[PDB]
Amino acid sequence: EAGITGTWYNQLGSTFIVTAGADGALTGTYESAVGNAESRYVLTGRYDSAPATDGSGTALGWTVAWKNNYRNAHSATTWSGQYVGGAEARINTQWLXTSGTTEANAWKSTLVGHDTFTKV
Amino acid sequence: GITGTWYNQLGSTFIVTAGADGALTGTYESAVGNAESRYVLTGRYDSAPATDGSGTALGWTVAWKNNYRNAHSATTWSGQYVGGAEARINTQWLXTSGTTEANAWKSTLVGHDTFTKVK
Amino acid sequence: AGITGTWYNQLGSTFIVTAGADGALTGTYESAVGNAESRYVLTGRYDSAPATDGSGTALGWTVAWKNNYRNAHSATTWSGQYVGGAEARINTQWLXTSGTTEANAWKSTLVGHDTFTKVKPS
Amino acid sequence: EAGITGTWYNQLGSTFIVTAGADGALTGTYESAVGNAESRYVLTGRYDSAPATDGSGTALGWTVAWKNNYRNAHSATTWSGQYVGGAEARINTQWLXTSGTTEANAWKSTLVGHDTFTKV
Ligand SMILES: O=C(O)CCCC[C@@H]1SC[C@@H]2NC(=O)N[C@@H]21
Ligand SMILES: O=C(O)CCCC[C@@H]1SC[C@@H]2NC(=O)N[C@@H]21
Ligand SMILES: O=C(O)CCCC[C@@H]1SC[C@@H]2NC(=O)N[C@@H]21
Ligand SMILES: O=C(O)CCCC[C@@H]1SC[C@@H]2NC(=O)N[C@@H]21
Repeated sequence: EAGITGTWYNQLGSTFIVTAGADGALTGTYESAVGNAESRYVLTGRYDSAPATDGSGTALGWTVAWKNNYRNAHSATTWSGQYVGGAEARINTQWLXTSGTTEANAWKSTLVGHDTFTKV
Repeated sequence: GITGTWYNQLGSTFIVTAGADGALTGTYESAVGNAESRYVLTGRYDSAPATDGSGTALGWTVAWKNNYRNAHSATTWSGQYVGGAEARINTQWLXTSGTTEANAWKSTLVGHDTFTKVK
Repeated sequence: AGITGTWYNQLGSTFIVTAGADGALTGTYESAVGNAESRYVLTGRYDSAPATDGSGTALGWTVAWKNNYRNAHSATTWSGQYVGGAEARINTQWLXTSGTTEANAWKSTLVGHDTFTKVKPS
Repeated sequence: EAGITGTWYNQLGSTFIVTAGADGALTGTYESAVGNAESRYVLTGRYDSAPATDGSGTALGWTVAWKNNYRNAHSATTWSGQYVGGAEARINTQWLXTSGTTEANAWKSTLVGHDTFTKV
């Protein structure tokens, strides 16, 4: 997809390099400006390869597990959201970060936030 | 010990392979909502989890489009796998529907699914 | 019957609530976990005229995690529904926000789900 | 503390009128510019009345049940957040809306988002 494929950046300065395949796949890398993270991490996702043409955005999602060759955070984040094309295009997301925990700590495994991505 | 067939409390069926270098790939069949048959899923998991008996962090996405139906929709599950005795994948989820900018504020459902090895 | 009661969640926390007749929820919350001890004030609101087709009764409430013993600089809100019947239940999802710097604001917020029954644990 | 009490507005045009009591109570009204809402609704909540002084925000939250004299949506929204001071005062929140549903529809009961409130 000739909208989503690209390098994006969020309000935190993280970098989201992604390819939208014509089968609906998202593949690429993510580098977080914050948290227990360094360099690039593999990502994978899906998006709607045949969106409605009524002004609606294009639904998508992706996952990072925060292990690469330099560092393991024992944690993973999913972003669920939509691509808004056109003028200044955006990916608006909400995200769930889950840490590996004990059964006793499982109640505090999950952070929630919103990230917004632009090409600038 | 993730690879296999898992079921959530709604009767949905999550068929998944955990590749050696952290990939999750497979299919999801939802028992509810605007869905029929299988959907592709991909995701990631921590292939080197802490061995202090913490669960294994993971997540996956399904875009709700296959050859039968397109809900203009995508869900991510974020969670952890706990093995052993009565093994479980405990998740929370975010479904975003495609909406106009005017209805963006209501784009997103939230919930929780517990997946288990027994139906 | 109803919401007014002493409720307990899967964690063993204790939710003592009164449902006032024009929508108010008042009571105390004691958490078994986290940076907290003893009871905390809560307030909240509920649908005082639910549907009558089986639909649950929508509600929510807030606890700010400051009492006389401790201050966590935190607040949780539970959003959910009361289901009546065989064993009354309050299913919830909750959002805990800590006071953070502007720089740490991205990580201010935990999310979970708490299910409450009237059954005491031991 | 001082700064919460007042009239606030979020990015959707909604109006949040709130009084912070010195004991940690929040009371007031909430007019939503969207959804199945009309006119004012009662809110209550709580805030950390003795917040840290390292410019950290003040934790807070409130509830609105969407029933007033005009209308009943069979639903309730909680906002959880923090107040942040200075020349650009704001209340940054994430919110959960729960609709009353049948037991079969429990899984789809809850909507999530984020509101940013600004001091006029
Ligand atoms: O610290 C960890 O557990 C791993 C790094 C997490 C960074 C988070 S994920 C959501 C948010 N968006 C970002 O780009 N960074 C943070
Ligand atoms: O209706 C749609 O938009 C597509 C199907 C959504 C079904 C939801 S996603 C979360 C939840 N868990 C399931 O197993 N199914 C539902
Ligand atoms: O640690 C804090 O900041 C205050 C205590 C938080 C306890 C959380 S709120 C959600 C979950 N459910 C409970 O009953 N307790 C924990
Ligand atoms: O439609 C309903 O069920 C009642 C109105 C809900 C309004 C929502 S709640 C969060 C969001 N922020 C607002 O100010 N309004 C919407």
